[PDB]
Amino acid sequence: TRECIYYNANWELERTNQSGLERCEGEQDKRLHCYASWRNSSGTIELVKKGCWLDDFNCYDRQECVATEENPQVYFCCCEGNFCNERFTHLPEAG
Amino acid sequence: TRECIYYNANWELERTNQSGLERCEGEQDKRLHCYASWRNSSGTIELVKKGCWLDDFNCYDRQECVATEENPQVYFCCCEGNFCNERFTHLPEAG
Amino acid sequence: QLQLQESGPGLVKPSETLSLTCTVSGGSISSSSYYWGWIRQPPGKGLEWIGSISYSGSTYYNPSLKSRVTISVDTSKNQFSLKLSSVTAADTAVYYCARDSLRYGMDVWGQGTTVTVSSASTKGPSVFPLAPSSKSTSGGTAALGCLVKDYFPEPVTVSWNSGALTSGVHTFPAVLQSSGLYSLSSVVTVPSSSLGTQTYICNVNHKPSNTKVDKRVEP
Amino acid sequence: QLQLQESGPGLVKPSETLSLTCTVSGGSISSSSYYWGWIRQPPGKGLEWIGSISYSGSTYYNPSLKSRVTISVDTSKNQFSLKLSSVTAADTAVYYCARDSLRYGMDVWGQGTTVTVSSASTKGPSVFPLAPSSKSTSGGTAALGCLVKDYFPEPVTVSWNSGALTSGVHTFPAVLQSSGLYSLSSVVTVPSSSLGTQTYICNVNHKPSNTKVDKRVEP
Amino acid sequence: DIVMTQSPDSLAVSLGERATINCKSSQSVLYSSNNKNYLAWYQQKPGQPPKLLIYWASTRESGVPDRFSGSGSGTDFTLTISSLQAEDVAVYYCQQYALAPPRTFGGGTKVEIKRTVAAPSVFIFPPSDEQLKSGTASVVCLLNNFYPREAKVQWKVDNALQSGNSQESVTEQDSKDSTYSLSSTLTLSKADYEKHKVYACEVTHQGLSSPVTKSFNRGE
Amino acid sequence: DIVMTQSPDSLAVSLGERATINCKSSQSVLYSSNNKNYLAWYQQKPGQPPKLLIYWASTRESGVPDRFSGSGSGTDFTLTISSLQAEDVAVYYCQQYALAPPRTFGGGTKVEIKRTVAAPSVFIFPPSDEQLKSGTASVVCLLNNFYPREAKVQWKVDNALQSGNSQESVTEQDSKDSTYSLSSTLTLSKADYEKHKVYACEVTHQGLSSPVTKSFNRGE
Amino acid sequence: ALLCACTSCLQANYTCETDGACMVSIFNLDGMEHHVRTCIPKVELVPAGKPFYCLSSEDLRNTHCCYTDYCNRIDLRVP
Amino acid sequence: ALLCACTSCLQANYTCETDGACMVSIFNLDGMEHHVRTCIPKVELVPAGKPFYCLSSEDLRNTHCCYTDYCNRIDLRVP
Amino acid sequence: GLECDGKVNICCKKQFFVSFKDIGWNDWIIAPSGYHANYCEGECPSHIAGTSGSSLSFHSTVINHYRMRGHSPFANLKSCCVPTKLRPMSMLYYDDGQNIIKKDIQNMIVEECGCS
Amino acid sequence: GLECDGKVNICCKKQFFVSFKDIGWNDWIIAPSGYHANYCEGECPSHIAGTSGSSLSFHSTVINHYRMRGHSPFANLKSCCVPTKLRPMSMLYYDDGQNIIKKDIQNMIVEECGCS
Ligand SMILES: *[C@@H]1O[C@H](CO)[C@@H](O[C@@H]2O[C@H](CO)[C@@H](O[C@H]3O[C@H](CO[C@H]4O[C@H](CO[C@@H]5O[C@H](CO)[C@@H](O)[C@H](O)[C@H]5NC(C)=O)[C@@H](O)[C@H](O)[C@@H]4O)[C@@H](O)[C@H](O[C@H]4O[C@H](CO)[C@@H](O)[C@H](O)[C@@H]4O)[C@@H]3O)[C@H](O)[C@H]2NC(C)=O)[C@H](O)[C@H]1NC(C)=O
Ligand SMILES: *[C@@H]1O[C@H](CO)[C@@H](O[C@@H]2O[C@H](CO)[C@@H](O[C@H]3O[C@H](CO[C@H]4O[C@H](CO[C@@H]5O[C@H](CO)[C@@H](O)[C@H](O)[C@H]5NC(C)=O)[C@@H](O)[C@H](O)[C@@H]4O)[C@@H](O)[C@H](O[C@H]4O[C@H](CO)[C@@H](O)[C@H](O)[C@@H]4O)[C@@H]3O)[C@H](O)[C@H]2NC(C)=O)[C@H](O)[C@H]1NC(C)=O
Ligand SMILES: *[C@@H]1O[C@H](CO)[C@@H](O)[C@H](O)[C@H]1NC(C)=O
Ligand SMILES: *[C@@H]1O[C@H](CO)[C@@H](O)[C@H](O)[C@H]1NC(C)=O
Repeated sequence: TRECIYYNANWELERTNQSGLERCEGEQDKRLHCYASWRNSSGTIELVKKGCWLDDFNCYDRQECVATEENPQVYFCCCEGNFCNERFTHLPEAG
Repeated sequence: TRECIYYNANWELERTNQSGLERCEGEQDKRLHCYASWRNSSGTIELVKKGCWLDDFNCYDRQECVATEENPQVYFCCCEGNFCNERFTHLPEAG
Repeated sequence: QLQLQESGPGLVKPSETLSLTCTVSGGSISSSSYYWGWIRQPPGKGLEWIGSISYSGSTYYNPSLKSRVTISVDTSKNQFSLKLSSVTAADTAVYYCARDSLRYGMDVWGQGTTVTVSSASTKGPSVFPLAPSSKSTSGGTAALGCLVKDYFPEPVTVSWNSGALTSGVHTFPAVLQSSGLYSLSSVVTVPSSSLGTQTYICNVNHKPSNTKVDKRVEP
Repeated sequence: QLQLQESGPGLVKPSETLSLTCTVSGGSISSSSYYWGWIRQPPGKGLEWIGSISYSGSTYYNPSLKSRVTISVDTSKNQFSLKLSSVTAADTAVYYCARDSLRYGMDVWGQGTTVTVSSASTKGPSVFPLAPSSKSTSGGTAALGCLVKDYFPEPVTVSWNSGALTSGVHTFPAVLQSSGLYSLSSVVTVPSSSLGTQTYICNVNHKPSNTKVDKRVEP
Repeated sequence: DIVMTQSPDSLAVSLGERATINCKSSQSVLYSSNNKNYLAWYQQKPGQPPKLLIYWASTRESGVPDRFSGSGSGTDFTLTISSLQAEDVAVYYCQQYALAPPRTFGGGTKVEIKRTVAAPSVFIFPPSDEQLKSGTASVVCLLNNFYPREAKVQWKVDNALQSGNSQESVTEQDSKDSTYSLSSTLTLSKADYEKHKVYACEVTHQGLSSPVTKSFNRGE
Repeated sequence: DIVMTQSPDSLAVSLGERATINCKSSQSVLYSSNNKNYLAWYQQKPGQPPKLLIYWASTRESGVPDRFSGSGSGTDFTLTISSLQAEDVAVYYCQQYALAPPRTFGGGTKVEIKRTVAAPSVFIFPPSDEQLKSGTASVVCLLNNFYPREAKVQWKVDNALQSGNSQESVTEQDSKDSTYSLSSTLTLSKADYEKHKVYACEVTHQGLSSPVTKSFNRGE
Repeated sequence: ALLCACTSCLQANYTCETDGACMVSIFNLDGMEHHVRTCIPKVELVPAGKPFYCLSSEDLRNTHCCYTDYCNRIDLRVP
Repeated sequence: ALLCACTSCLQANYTCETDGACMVSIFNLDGMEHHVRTCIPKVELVPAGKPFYCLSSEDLRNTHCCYTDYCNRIDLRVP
Repeated sequence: GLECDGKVNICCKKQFFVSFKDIGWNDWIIAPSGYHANYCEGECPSHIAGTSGSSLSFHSTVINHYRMRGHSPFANLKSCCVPTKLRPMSMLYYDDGQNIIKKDIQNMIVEECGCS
Repeated sequence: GLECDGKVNICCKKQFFVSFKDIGWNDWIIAPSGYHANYCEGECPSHIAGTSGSSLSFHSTVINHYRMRGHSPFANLKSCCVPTKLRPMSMLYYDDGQNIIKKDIQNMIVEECGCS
């Protein structure tokens, strides 16, 4: 009942499909999420991975995929919604 | 690799085969055994059940199915060997 | 803030090929979306989906035009292009680029480019003043404007006082004169009292000829 | 100690049916085994498996005789019977009942019954003394015996001093006389010295006629 | 190819009253996600691209007022404007964004306002001197803010009716006062323009007690 | 139907020496139980049923001495008597007790002993008085414990050779001294028996320097 | 499914649904203590006949496993 | 399969066979203590890359996971 | 099993969130920052040990039967409060080749507790 | 895990045979008289807890990492010695209808121990 976007930059080495759609597998109770991971080289965006992610309170009830981490090496977000990893943005924690 | 004799007196009520051969299911390590259970009404022998029995030190290395119990209501024996439940006898513990 | 901009020729010869390009600001083409699409709308007609693409190059097209449509993707310059071969007069339309999203619909749209398929060549317009009369009601309202004449193809955009005048502006539709050239007029209603103090300028832009004019109107 | 005993007619008319029954002592038919079988051996021939049965009545037969063989099972009286229809002269054999075991082989056997297929009827034997001679070597050995004559069918068992004399006993095979009747002899070697003190008796048993005799032999 | 069909083609509703547009699809656009109803509604005004109004056939996009409500399921859907306002005059479209992709749009339904009677403001503009220098002349007549759209313009050069010559262009309904406006260009040769003296523009509309003439003589 | 075949048919081996019997089956009688070799060997002596000697083609039944050893696998098996003893003279059989049931037996192999030369003990027995009362007469001759089995008995009634008349029966090898024994019954009518006087039994065997005659006259 | 009295279902208004059995058990531990009533699902009724979770000890444990609805009671000599 | 030094295989002459990795780990617990060398099968090497049973703590735990045979050593400053 | 509270000190599942930072795993774990770990805390007296919902093995029940009638040596052996059900958890990390790998790891989240 | 001995008092599987007679189950269990039960006994210090062979959950390992660098509140929470592997066992009994039934029962024999 939950579907995400798939991406693997190491598509050739791992002999996996580069990009596409992924049907998730969870449980009757288990909430499912979509993850997205990328790089930011002072503006330029380099993709890393995208796909299914398991029940995590860090992703609970978050409609949008937003990286809350400030100035990290590998930017990451997760969200709870069908294809919500379609796009991502960065916005640090207010604090 | 281990086979026993099967018997169920409640064959009709349980809708199972009355007597026959039974192929046991164990494990690579698991020793398998055959069991036999009957009644003795002052000489007359009434069968109860026969079949596979799991790893039990009480049955370890016993080639023959002998009831060691003295004057019980339901006589029982177990043995370690293919079709060793073919026949049974009663002989109490020397003590 | 995501912004999309189309770029390309407003005029295309018949039987040739049309090429346009969508540039993206606010976000990248890899982040900010998966599919990016192209839509077209002929004059006084409904919208038609052309195709869409992904940041990998996963291409999907409309069945009616799979023959000639070709979408490109350039991860470096935040662009995605459209190429349609063997053009006909039915391909005269306004072309838009949009963010084709799975959840939601066509989220963001570009302002579109008017592509005309013709054998004729570009012509720049001549701007004239539609002066407010000396006979206009002293205590009432008066009218003035700009006649933007003889151009091809379309379009032309008129603004007044560089966007700081909008209350009363009526930029009329164009008409095709017997010559095969367009004539458009834009007028503004204003009080007679303001004529002596305020100064009015109409900004005109005909992009297929890089014609940009700022005409002052006065009695 | 498990013991098996066959019971049934030693004589059977041709084309009729033969019935035997195995009774079990020492154990029951439910305990003490699973399969219980029947074997047959014609005179001077090899053994042939007839069939076998279980305490449930699971019956298995020899392919050559599946036509006429029928095994029964009686959990109450520790018995299992054999019935073979349309008998022929080839069915003249010694019949045994045995404990047919999965592990091990034919564990225990009965002593067997000699079944003869004939139109003739039973006849009891006449026992005669083969007296030790007056001319026998005084310091040496002497011989005596019993001539068991005119009987049908077989067999006859001879013992001496009710089983307490075996050293030197030779119970010879029977011969079929021209009359169609059997003559057997059993003799014993003994010292001459013992003749004056010891008394010798030959016990004779022809079971198909309930003939049992104990004959004293002396000069 | 999930075909979309819209109804009606146009609407004329007095301001304040409700408006209702229907969209029927050739295949139920539901999905096992339970979010189902993969439909969108857009509002397009003349010069602008379509502006997304509602997605999921039910939920609104930010900034869109409560007066817009999406509805329906399966194959039949509806867009409803509880209280039509002047700024809502546009052409509305429906689209299916179902995964299987012949991404189809609806026909479009133009909503309009039913307003009170308004008479036009008539203005006439002689030809520019630079235009006269170029050898051609264009006299313009402007009928500003009137309702309904039915209006007639007549040209008179020295009291001679001009059949042919003139071209008219009318704007669409103003997002504020819900009125229309028209321009007429009478084109002449410079020599012909210089031959005659009085140039008149006679307008016939309902808001006028009798037809209105705005004229001028060539000398000023 | 797993056919069994035994070899040879008979054996003559001096006491102390080894004996070897082979049994070949028409299908390998092995089983995934690893116990495999579902074969049995039995010993049958004349009056008795077969006595189980070895099962699993290898393992012995209680009481059976070490001089008996079973061997082989698959289709070919063997029974070996390391040192043949006098009490081992019997017919040995092999049987397959494989689960699939045409339960087949072998042919049988009779083992015998090769012994030293032994001369017989000759005895003659006139007819019983009760037998004579019944009208018939039977004169018996007994050749006790001799080896080998080749022997000839001749009857002489008043020095007249009796061809026909007599019937012979020989026992099997004694489980102790490994010898044979023979009985001859000469049958006569009471009248013929009373006519003649001297009844003789003349025996020819190797152990005898010359033939041996045991006789008697009717009067005592 | 089968409903029973539940002592730990404070929120659910003291009731549980199981495909198995209703259980009540009084424990007189060395140091007094008290008792409990709960639901035992079908999977935990092992062995098939006399299940482990339904056995009473001669002294110190009284257990009852019933199958009708809301069948959890007490049998003390009522004051 | 792969053989390693085993401190608990006293009978097997101090050696174990695993389809996975050889492990050695020195623990300087608060109260001194000592270390251990053992075998970790393929199934227990989770996560795939840096397995949990192969992680060293900055202080108090030094672990090494090798894949060649009999590769369990010490690296103290030898006296 | 049950969930902990103030004055409820019997074998229960106690809420807890771990943060990898505290154990220095941020050096190789890109995500998550921490996860819903939960832990098992409490006592297992003879009146709850080996019973339904608050026990794992049918073995713990037979041992509890010995403990009940104070038989040797289980009378002195305390039954422990331990996890009975676990759940897998998602992780993104750098392997010992410093490549970026994502894996779903088993038996990381405590879901229910019981007695031994 | 490991097996117990004299002076070996760390979390181990300790040999034991139970007899149903001692807990009065002979009233309904026809056979066996008793079985190879075995039990888990010992301590789980920080140098063995959460490690390979002497631990169940990958959860116990992360908790042990907290315990190692004495962080709250796991520094005071002792890891317990508990069963990690179990085996089924055969039984012949009288159901509550007094019929004779034989069943093979799971998780009755302790095979290995570990830390929580
Ligand atoms: C990859 O690389 C980097 C991550 O390091 C990311 O780059 C950022 O991308 C932003 C877009 O998402 C981009 O936009 C920022 O500015 C606009 C407009 O801001 C206006 O003001 C700035 C400068 O003045 C700032 O004003 C604020 C007060 O409002 C003050 O607090 C700051 O200190 C001022 N900074 C400086 C310097 O003077 C002008 O330059 C600009 O032209 C505008 O007038 C905002 O719309 C963006 O969003 C939000 O920010 C404002 C504050 O600026 C908030 O008030 C609003 O809520 C608003 O929504 C954004 O701030 C940045 O330039 C850029 N930042 C950095 C650090 O690089 C990129 O997004 C990464 N991508 C991914 C996918 O990871
Ligand atoms: C179902 O029902 C019952 C269970 O309650 C079982 O019935 C038993 O079956 C036995 C066969 O397995 C059976 O046989 C016994 O006797 C024979 C022969 O014994 C000789 O002596 C007895 C009596 O004298 C006894 O002598 C011994 C000294 O040797 C002395 O200690 C006793 O006190 C004496 N008892 C009495 C009474 O005086 C004679 O009656 C008989 O005729 C014999 O001469 C044995 O071969 C049996 O086996 C073993 O027993 C002897 C001792 O008797 C041992 O020395 C040997 O090792 C020998 O192998 C057996 O003892 C019983 O009569 C009978 N017993 C009972 C209690 O009922 C039956 O087996 C059950 N079946 C199943 C399937 O459960
Ligand atoms: C990957 O490719 C195979 C073969 O084309 C396909 O069956 C599979 O569904 C694809 N999976 C993804 C996630 O793209
Ligand atoms: C019981 O009967 C069925 C059907 O005849 C058969 O398939 C099965 O193998 C039998 N099992 C036993 C143990 O006899």
